[PDB]
Amino acid sequence: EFNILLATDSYKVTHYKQYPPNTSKVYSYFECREKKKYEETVFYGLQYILNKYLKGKVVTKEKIQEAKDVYKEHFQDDVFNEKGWNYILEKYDGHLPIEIKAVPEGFVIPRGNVLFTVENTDPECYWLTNWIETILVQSWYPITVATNFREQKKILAKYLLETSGNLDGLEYKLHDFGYRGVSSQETAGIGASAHLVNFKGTDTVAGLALIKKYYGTKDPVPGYSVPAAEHSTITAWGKDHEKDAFEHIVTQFSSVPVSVVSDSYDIYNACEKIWGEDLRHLIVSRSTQAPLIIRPDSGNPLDTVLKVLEILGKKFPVTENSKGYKLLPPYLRVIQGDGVDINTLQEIVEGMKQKMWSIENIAFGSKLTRDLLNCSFKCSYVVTNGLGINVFKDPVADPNKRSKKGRLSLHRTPAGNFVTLEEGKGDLEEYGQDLLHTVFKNGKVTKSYSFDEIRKNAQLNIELE
Amino acid sequence: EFNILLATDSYKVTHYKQYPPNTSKVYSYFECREKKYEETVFYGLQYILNKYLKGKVVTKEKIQEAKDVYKEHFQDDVFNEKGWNYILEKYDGHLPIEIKAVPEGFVIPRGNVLFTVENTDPECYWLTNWIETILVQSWYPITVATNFREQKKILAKYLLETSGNLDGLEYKLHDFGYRGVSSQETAGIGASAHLVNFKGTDTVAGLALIKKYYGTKDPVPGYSVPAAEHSTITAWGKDHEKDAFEHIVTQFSSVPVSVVSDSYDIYNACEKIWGEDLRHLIVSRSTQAPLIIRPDSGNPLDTVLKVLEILGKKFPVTENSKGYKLLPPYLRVIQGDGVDINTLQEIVEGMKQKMWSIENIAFGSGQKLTRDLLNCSFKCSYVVTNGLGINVFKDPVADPNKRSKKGRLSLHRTPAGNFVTLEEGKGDLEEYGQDLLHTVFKNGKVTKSYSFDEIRKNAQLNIELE
Ligand SMILES: O=C(NCc1ccc(S(=O)(=O)c2cccc(C(F)(F)F)c2)cc1)c1cnc2n[nH]cc2c1
Ligand SMILES: O=C(NCc1ccc(S(=O)(=O)c2cccc(C(F)(F)F)c2)cc1)c1cnc2n[nH]cc2c1
Repeated sequence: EFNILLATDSYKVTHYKQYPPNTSKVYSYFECREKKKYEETVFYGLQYILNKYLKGKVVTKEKIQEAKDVYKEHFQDDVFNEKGWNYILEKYDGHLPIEIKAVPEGFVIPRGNVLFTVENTDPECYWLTNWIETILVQSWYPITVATNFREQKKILAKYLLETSGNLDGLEYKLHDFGYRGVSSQETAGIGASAHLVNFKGTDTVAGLALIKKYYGTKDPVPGYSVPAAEHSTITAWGKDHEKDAFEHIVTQFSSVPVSVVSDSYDIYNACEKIWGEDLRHLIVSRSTQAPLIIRPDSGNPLDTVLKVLEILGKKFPVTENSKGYKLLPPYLRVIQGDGVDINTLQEIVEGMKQKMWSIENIAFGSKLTRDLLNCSFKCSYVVTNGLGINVFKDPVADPNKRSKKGRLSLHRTPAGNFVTLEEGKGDLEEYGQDLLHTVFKNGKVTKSYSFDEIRKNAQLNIELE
Repeated sequence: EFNILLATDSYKVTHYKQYPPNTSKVYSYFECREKKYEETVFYGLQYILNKYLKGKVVTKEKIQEAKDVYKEHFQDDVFNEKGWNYILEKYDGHLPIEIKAVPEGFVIPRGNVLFTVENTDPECYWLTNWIETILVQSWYPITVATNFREQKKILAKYLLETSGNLDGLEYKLHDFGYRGVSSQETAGIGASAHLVNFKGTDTVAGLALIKKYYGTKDPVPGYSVPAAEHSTITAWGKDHEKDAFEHIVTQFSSVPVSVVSDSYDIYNACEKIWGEDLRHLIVSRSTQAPLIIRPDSGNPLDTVLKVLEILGKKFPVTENSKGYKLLPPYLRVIQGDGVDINTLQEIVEGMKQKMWSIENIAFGSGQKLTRDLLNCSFKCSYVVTNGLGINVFKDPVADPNKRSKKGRLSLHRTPAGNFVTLEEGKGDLEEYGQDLLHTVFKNGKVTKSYSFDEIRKNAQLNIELE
């Protein structure tokens, strides 16, 4: 079973002995620190952490003893605030005396703004605020995944709109292929849920169950897939029988969309001779609701996509849409799922546009770090001897690492943007309502968002228009 | 509860229908495909076998669950309910799969077979690649273990050159990465991979994982000591940094303590606060209880060098037998900002050039490694259809680097004592001695395992082996 007493950075076990004596409050905040482009971030994923790890009776006698035993060996010393944890157990039935206030999930907020704050609700637990920094800071991952996919969606939207005149199918243009490529089963679920804030096509099944458990959708599921081959289902037929594999597979899935990886031996031969001649009669007969989706999976991503389109355009009837761009027949599409990151995605759609190919023709299949958006948790306010003091770091050699001072609040500006007020200036009430809401207090999740609301919050402007 | 029927890439749910008719065997393998990082540490499969693959992993409820989910996910009935029911009924939900692997901790050159997977029942030909997704995640502990071993080689080289020995090497790179990984589970797995190489960690999650899945003779595989963070310094107020420092070193007067010193001005903190105002509290400390000063901002190399020069002028420095400068034993430095394998190299070389021993410094690790770094990859190499075995492979025209191995594979020692992978069942010709892979999983049971102590021994540096 998960033990919150064992879910912090080791050194934090020793911090209760280091704060100023007579400190009754430690108040901390999380931001995606501005850096002297990723100018706005999607706040997403805190609700998962709150429910899975922070809520309810998270302290027990057994958990305290377990931690005591582990830390004794780990530190070769008895340092461990057994009394402090006992107090939470006895006084609060093992519920964390913490209040967390956060911007609503799905909100798109410029860099350098307070996203959530954390403080102890009982003076005895001044040490607890930063104990849980480690676990809360891992919110950097769903925030950065949600943000990065939103930025990729902006690129796709721009090019789809320009080449087609509309945004039809946009939410299925970037399919999550990343399950095998992440570091763990837990990460797979979290990352997939963040992808699904932006898109609806996924092969990372783990994301569905996480969304259902922690967030919820009106629809039975938040994400979808369709049949497709992998190299093993093609190569198993033998090198001389690729055509036989293709035929079997498209015939098995004759009435649903089917994607078929076509580069096992020679992608260009597969497109021109196998799909484009030998099996063409099985493709042109397919429904608009059940296209063949050809998947190249190797070579230079841009060069290969363009050459594949060029080949298919000469073997199948191409039309020109009202924007002047070339469009494959509705029973035939292409998906590129090799080497697609935000930079290469841009390169491909731009390259397609230059060659007069509509983005309607293509879909894509998809490391990020905590430093990308400078996700950071810092103490900004403490009360010592009954006096509040505004605290901060400001390293001489790096002004980019300066932190905010005092009690914080987030507000709409008169022009409708965002501003973070420091030093308790929100109390002056010159800027309307604080946009941070209490989401956790004393062991209870106090405000929750559905996955539907989060998706709405995270919409692109071009979608709103 | 984890459900293996829901732990694969969605498209794999449809593959049972796509293999050639009458296929009785699918056989696949994992390698770190050949294209720095010429040898990889094989580590982490044992966790996956025990946590996810062994025992009764199929139940009626899990089958119904997957059926319901996939019906909505695919907007159609495509899920192989019958195939999973067969495993439930015939094998009491244990997977009819055999896995053979190189021993955990082994250091093996790129492009060798590391593990193989095949079905042991003809009805379950589709099962081999169902579990590709789960098994391929072994890329992460392999890559973490490998990258940290490569960092250890750099540290060993420079520590040996500047001090004449390797004392303290296993405490020279401390894991600071708990907050910077993607999940609690990843934290435990990644920390365990770090601990294959080192013994100092702040990622507590790693200890319990090692204890549960691997085991050590010692109570714990990794250690830490007290240290400050910016909040425990800055909480005292901007004008009271000295008061914070004094309190902390006094609270931890008889154990090692690390104090971050860059909250406002690292150079002033070192020269005036530590080096003058509080010097009397430092020079009185035991060799077993040093102050470890931690800069945490600025150019990592430039900052380390300036911090050492400052301390060198305020504290008595000696010259060791190799001619390098050494701080007194009650005083050390740790650099935990911006340290990846490249910057680690730049710092130790920069120190060497300025005649500072590597004894003076430790590093904190806390750059993202991906599955592409070592080209970790799982591919089908052999199938049996209509009773005939066939050697299979991909070989994409535009990328020869993605060509996969053919046929049944085995791992062997060459006459010179190196590794070679034999393809096309050639291992059976008995010209290269015994297959070095061991069966580690068969029919729902883990059949061979390794303690964490043995894994560490397997992963040792040559320089450590002397
Ligand atoms: O092909 C794969 N999965 C199936 C798949 C995914 C995505 C598409 S798609 O063309 O985006 C598409 C088409 C129609 C409906 C949907 C829908 F509405 F359902 F989203 C998605 C079609 C098929 C695949 C391929 N390679 C992989 N490597 N690692 C994981 C992988 C997964
Ligand atoms: O200082 C931190 N943790 C405590 C710590 C770690 C490492 C050292 S060390 O100097 O390598 C050292 C010294 C003596 C014994 C050990 C031993 F034998 F115990 F390993 C380690 C001393 C203290 C720390 C600092 N910043 C962090 N950011 N994110 C996580 C962080 C952890």
